[PDB]
This record gives sequence, C-alpha cells and structure tokens, in this order.
Amino acid sequence: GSAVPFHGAHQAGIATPVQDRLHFAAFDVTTEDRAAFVALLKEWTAAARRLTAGHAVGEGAYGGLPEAPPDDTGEALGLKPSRLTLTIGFGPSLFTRFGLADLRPEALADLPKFPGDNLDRARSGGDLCVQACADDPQVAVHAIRNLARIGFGKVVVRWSQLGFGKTSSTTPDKQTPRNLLGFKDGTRNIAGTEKDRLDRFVWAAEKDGTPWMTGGSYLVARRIRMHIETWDRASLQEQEDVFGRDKGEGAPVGKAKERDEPFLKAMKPDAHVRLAHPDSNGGATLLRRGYSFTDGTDGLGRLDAGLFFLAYQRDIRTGFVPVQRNLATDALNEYIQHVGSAVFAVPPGVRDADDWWGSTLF
Amino acid sequence: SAVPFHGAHQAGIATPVQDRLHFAAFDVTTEDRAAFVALLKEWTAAARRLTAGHAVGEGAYGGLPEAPPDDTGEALGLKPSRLTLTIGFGPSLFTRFGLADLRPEALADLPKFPGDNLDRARSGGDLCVQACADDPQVAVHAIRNLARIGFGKVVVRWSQLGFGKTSSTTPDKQTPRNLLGFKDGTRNIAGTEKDRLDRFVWAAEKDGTPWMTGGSYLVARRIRMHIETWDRASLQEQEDVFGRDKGEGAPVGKAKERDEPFLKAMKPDAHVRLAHPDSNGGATLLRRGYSFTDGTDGLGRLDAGLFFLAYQRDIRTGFVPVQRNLATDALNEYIQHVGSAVFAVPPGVRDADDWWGSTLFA
Ligand code: HEM
Ligand code: HEM
Repeated sequence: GSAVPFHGAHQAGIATPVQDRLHFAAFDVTTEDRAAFVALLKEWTAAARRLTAGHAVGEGAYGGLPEAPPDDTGEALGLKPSRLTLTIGFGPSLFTRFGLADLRPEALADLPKFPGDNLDRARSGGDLCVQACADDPQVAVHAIRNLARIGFGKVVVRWSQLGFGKTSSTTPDKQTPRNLLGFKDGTRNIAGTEKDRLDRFVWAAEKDGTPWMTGGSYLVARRIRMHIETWDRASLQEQEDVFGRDKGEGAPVGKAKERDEPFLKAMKPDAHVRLAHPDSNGGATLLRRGYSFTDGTDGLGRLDAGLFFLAYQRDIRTGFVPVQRNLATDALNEYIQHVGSAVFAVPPGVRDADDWWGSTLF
Repeated sequence: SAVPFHGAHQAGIATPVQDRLHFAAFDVTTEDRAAFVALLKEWTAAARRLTAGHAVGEGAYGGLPEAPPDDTGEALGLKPSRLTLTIGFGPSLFTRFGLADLRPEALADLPKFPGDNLDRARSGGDLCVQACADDPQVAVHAIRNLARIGFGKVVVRWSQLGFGKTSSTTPDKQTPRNLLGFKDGTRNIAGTEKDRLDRFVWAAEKDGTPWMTGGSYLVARRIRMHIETWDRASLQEQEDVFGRDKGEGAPVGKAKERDEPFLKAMKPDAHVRLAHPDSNGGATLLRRGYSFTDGTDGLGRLDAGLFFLAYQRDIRTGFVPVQRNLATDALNEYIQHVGSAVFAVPPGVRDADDWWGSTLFA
C-alpha cells in the first residue's frame, strides 16, 4: 500500500519494483499553443504529486461548491497509494510541433518493419504516453482518468492498454511471474539495485548527444497477440524447446535451478533465450517491464490473450532493434504476432517540488 | 486462503466477495447428451483442483515430453486466492439434450427495457462460469483451462474481466466505490443473513422446479458508464441522481452511510428511491457485481462501467420489477445497458462423488 517517491534524478516506474497492474495511455496533442502545452505539463505534474501520494487532485473529491464539478472524480477515495507510479514519454510525432524538430533525439529511432508484423495503426504511435502502474487497478484507472480530464481540449487519448498481471521483474529476490504461455518471464532482466547496469544499458547520458535527455530512457511498446489455441496443443517438449528453459522450474535446459546461468550451446539454435541473450547480440541488454492482457474473446469461440511488451533502454538502436532483428528466426514466432507498436523518449526525473515533467525539453 | 468447493449451495454467491472477476459465457457445440455429462464430470474434477490451488489433471509439467501438459501452467506458484467457480445454465441450454420441459419458470427471459442497447455478441450464452479470486491470474487460468478441457464441446461466447476492492490494502468492512465515485453496496443482502437468503436468494422445492432446490437465478448486465459526461456534472447533480452524498454515502438528510434512508427527502427519480424494496413491493436482490475498465473506444472515451450481477430466488420477483421501476431513473442519462444474460445456477456439489448439474441430468 506504500507510496513510491515521485521525485528523483530519474522517473519512477522503470527500475522500481514491478507493480501488479498497468494502465498505459497514449495521447495525441490537439493544441498548437506551446504555452498552453507547458501549462498542461505543469498541471499534470502537480496532479501526479497528489495521486502518487494517495491524495485527491486539486481541491478534492467533494465539499466544494455544490454547483461545480468536483476537481477529483472520487473513485480512489479511501484508497492507499498502492505503489502508484506515473511515467511520461514523448513520441517522435511530438517533435513536429512547438518548434521542437531539432531536439528530437537520434536515439529515438523509428523502428524498421520486422517480418511477421501486423500493426494496427490505430493502436500504435502517439505524441505522448503515460504509464500508470499500481497494485490496485482502481488507483491506476483513477490516475489516467483524472490526467485525461485535466488535459481536455489540449490532448486526447489515442489508445490505451490495461495489463491485468505483470510478466516482468526488477526484483530477482522475489518470485518471477509467469506469462500466459505458462513460463516464468523476467529471470534475466536488470534489477533496480544494479546501478552500474542501469547506467550502462538504461539511462541516457549527456555524452550520448542529447543533453535534455540525460537521466531519461527510451521506451519501446509492442502489443503481442499469443496464439493460445496453437500453443496449448503443443507438446511439453516443444514448449520447452521454444524457450530453452524448462517449464516447471524455469531453469536453463540441463540445469536444476531457475537462476543458474544459461549454457546456450545446449539450447536449440532457434530457442528464444539463445537468440535474445546479450552474448548473441554484441552485449545488448534491455530492461523488460511488460504485462499480460486479455481483451475478451476473438469472436471465434476462443479467449484472447497477449503480452504488452515494454522495454527500456539507453538507445533504441542498440537495445530493442538488434535484439528483435536477431529474433527473426525465433521458434516463438510460430505462436505470436506483433499487432501494435510505439516508441517514446522518457525524460529525466522531476527533481523537486518546483520542477515539472519535460522541463529540460521546454 | 481458500473457500470450500463442496456444499449445499455453490460457493461464489453468499461467500465473501473476492477482489477480482473473470466471467465467461459458453455456447455448447455438441448435440450428444452423454458427451456433455462427461464434460460436466471432467469440469467438476478440474474445479476441485483449481479451487484448492492445484493444477488440473496430472499437472503442468513432469509428464510425457511428447504430450501436451494437462494444465497450461500460468498459475504455478500462486495461491488458491479464494477462488470460487460458479456454473450456471442459460435458457438456450434447454433447447438441447431433450431438456425443454425442465427449464425453470423462474428462469424468465427478460423484457426489453427502455434505453437497452444490447450487443448480441456480448449477450446470452448456453452456460456461464463465474470465476472470482483475489488474484486475476488465478481467475483467468481457471477459465482458460476449463475452456481448453471443453474444446470440441463448448466454445467461449463472451468474456468479462472485473475488479472490486484490493483486499491487501483496503479494509474488509469498507464499502467499495464504483467508478462514478459513490459507495456501492451499502444496502444489500449479506452472506451472513441466512434467513434473508432463504427468502430472497435460494430456490426452494415448493417453487416448482425440484432440480433447482438450493440453486439461485443470476442476471448479468454489462452497464457502460458515460464517464466523461458524468465527470462534467456538478457535485449536487451527482448526489441528486443517487439520493446519497458522495463523501460519506449517507442518505440525504442523514449523517452516516448506514443510516436508513428517508425516501421522501430524495428526488422522485433518485436511483436509491426507485430501487429500494419499499418502492418495489418488497423485492430485494443480492448484488454481487464488479467494476470493469476494458480500455478506450474509437472516440477516445473510457470503456468502463459496472458488470452487474444479481442473484435472486426468481427473476420475475427480483430483477424484473426493480429494473422496470428504473425506467425514469435519473441515472439513465449516464449509463447504458450493453449486454445481458440470465442463468439458472444449480445447487451445490455435495461431496467428492457429485458433479455440476447432477440434479438436472440425473
Ligand atoms: C509474447 C512474447 C514473449 C514471450 C512469451 C517471452 C518469453 C520469455 C521467456 C519465457 C524468457 C525466459 C525467462 C527470462 O529470462 O525472462 C524470456 C527471456 C528474454 N526475452 Fe522474451 N518473450 C517474449 C518477447 C520478447 C521480445 C519481443 C523481446 C525483445 C525484443 C524479448 C527479449 C528477451 C530477453 C532479452 C530475454 C532474456 C534473455 C537472457 O539474457 O537470458 N522477449 N522471454
Ligand atoms: C452503473 C449502474 C449502477 C450504479 C452505478 C449503481 C449505483 C448505486 C448506488 C451508488 C447505490 C447506493 C448504495 C447502495 O446501497 O448500494 C445503489 C443502490 C441500489 N441499486 Fe444501484 N446502481 C446501478 C445499477 C443498478 C441496477 C441495474 C439495479 C437493479 C436492477 C440496481 C439496484 C440497486 C439497489 C436495489 C440498491 C439498493 C437500494 C436500497 O435498498 O437502499 N442498481 N446503486
């Protein structure tokens, strides 16, 4: 139920322990007035400080003027902060507005087309994002709803994704969660305690070429549908061969324990772990922070199931792109399809109570 | 920790309300009564395992490598999480298997109600399984595995995820709020009120359908809220709609949430005034619904609402009168009923030898 500190050199919600629930929203900007957009970023920051502390936005949820709408929509009254983090990102499309073209980071690379892609343009892209993670889904929804309300007339929601359950880990001391294929997902990630690895692979540095982004990160979001019907008729051995780990313990093939180090040459050459491992990718390492979803049925008699894949990295060109390219032959591709995509520059942290989201850019 | 599966009644009705919901409606594809009975037996066996936090069949790993695992594995390492599985039979089931004369008269088709906008794809169903648990992955795993066991005999027609409180952070006796920000559940039938359950919830032998004695009748309504319109309404307008204040949830003119309402003091079309038993010839319901938030729609609006579930001894003396009385409800401006289904929920599984539906199939 505790609060995660909002202020810092970095935004919370990245290295932070992974919370149980996600509500991710991509927004498009509808104002061409830079000053109004700045005002919104300031108002949003003020609301975020309230929300992440378990407090109502503005003057509260009730007890104001009877004739006015309440400042806060009220559905989180009486609830704990629930480890809420709110993380903002700017998409490549934002830099076409407000005189920002020259400030677009080179590290904010457009993704190439990948084999097998079937991207829904309506559930892709976005001028900006807000990642709301918390242990209570009502707290997360309340946060996105109230930010959207404050932003009426200046931003609209383009698309959103709820995650019902995490599929990622930044805390190796705690149980690794399973994805809907039934395998632990998150064993070999980057932990929040690994400052050296975070500096090497996740946070942008000044020398990288874009000063305003120092202490920020770059996010890739990929909506991935899972072919559950096909997977569920696969043998146990086929399933384990796809990954290169056993299903029960999640140990590397031939080994006894989950966290024993992989011996890659014992895996099939198309195994997911073998292809995705840093040693197969010139050392490229990601912070994975995704969640599972189910969006009803497919209309054809089956449950829908997928994974909303989130990866943070110091540079898209040296993180997601090389790794995903190396997955072109992945055995897992028979059971998945990427159906949505977006990239964002995640700015540095809000340093103190006088700072605001995006201040280093604007 | 766990809720017992066996009893005179199915669990999931009068047993404590768990934090999360996965509700699935199924259609039957087989015409063979013996094949269907065999499925009900297999489903009951699986339910006994699932409600005790065990994998179905011979497990999720450790079997023949060349066979698919019996359990899909995504709940390994999770706790029972107070999982209950509640099965119900829709009107349409009784058109199969020679059952047409055993449909209960209390399993009435609902009338069309003013303002209904029902999506046929998200309505109806030959069968339902209500999976409730504190961990949504435990609920989803149950539905996914029941659907897998049944494939070839049933398909999933529609599926709904929902949430109430998060018990880890929110005290037991605190009334949850719905997404309009009002306390929801103050005046309900409690699972503790054994006599009131016998009067208003459980079917009795003398009601006319012997196989249903100890069962109940379920109405499900997927009710969208027009969130963005509501959030523009003044505080007074919102309180007037219900007849209770927003902060405390007290009836107008009273001081505390649990003060009995004075109906005369509320506006004539206030929701509480219209829905109260005194306004409906004594008709009283067990409400056991869940909030939902599915994402955002095409126009950028929140697809969110209440997945309304009510249990009652007879649909004709429970939901139908009360919902009819809501024809002039002030709340109608802000909601829309968009899916509907009714089910007869059989009596409990008495012991290890019993099975879901045994009183019907014989
Ligand atoms: C639905 C899609 C996916 C599934 C089910 C999945 C599943 C898994 C599993 C079971 C593991 C082993 C446990 C672990 O170390 O986390 C793993 C590792 C990994 N995955 Fe994926 N994965 C998916 C998509 C991706 C994608 C899109 C990427 C990157 C482009 C990726 C990058 C990795 C990395 C880097 C590792 C760690 C390898 C190592 O260093 O040992 N995964 N995945
Ligand atoms: C989105 C839809 C709905 C919302 C937001 C909602 C909200 C509320 C609220 C805030 C209360 C007052 C607190 C309480 O006693 O629970 C209430 C009471 C009640 N609602 Fe609704 N309601 C909805 C739909 C319905 C429907 C469809 C029915 C029945 C057909 C219904 C039946 C009742 C009943 C019986 C009460 C208790 C009245 C009493 O005895 O005092 N509600 N509802």
